[PDB]
Amino acid sequence: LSWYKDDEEKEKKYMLSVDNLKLRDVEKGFMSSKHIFALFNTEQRNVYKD
Repeated sequence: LSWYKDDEEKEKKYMLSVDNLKLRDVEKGFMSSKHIFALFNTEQRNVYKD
């Protein structure tokens, strides 16, 4: 999984994996509208750069 600042596909600072990951939601009190869910991993330390 990658994240770019534009559509030209030239950011490529870091490419985040997909397999061996977990999923949680944000803490209570936060406004999901704009639904934000957090990625982390309990098996590995691959978050990445939490």
